[PDB]
Amino acid sequence: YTCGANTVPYQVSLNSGYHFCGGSLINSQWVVSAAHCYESGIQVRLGEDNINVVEGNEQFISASKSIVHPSYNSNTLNNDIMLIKLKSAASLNSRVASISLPTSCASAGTQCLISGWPDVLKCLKAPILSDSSCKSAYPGQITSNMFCAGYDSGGPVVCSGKLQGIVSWGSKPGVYTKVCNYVSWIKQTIASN
Ligand SMILES: [Ca+2]
Repeated sequence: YTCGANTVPYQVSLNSGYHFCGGSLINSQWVVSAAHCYESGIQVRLGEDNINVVEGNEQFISASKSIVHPSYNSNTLNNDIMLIKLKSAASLNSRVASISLPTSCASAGTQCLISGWPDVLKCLKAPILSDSSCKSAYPGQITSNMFCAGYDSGGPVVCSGKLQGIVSWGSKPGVYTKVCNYVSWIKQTIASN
């Protein structure tokens, strides 16, 4: 469904000439996205609703650095996470806001908000599926760094106010990078860059 303009203020659009992936603002200088979204010349677009019209609340900021997870495997999408640094800090406001990293993993059954990009932001509320339901849908392919939820990519999966997933792959529920496994890496990496 249509989220409503700026109702997901941590949602970002990654643009290299066009919207190629979503991401999540985790502080004024850093965005989390999927490693499979990696490409050169990224501009981070904050405060977006319609990605084809300047509506008045946008901030466009060039990325200064991208860091793909050291263990990212593009064949399997294991460890599908990357960090993007903003060249200048975003000006935080009601429509441009960070989302908190988790301190613990979410449980099966927890409802989450998945969002991403006709040209306005779309939303889906869906529960995290059991481990078994997830792995049964994709035998051989699910690792401990993935979860499924259900009944673009790189965008957020937010549960109880925490960024628990990144839109990674699918076909059959969606498969999401399990952010709670990466919090130490995220925190150390951003602090060191
Ligand atoms: Ca816009």
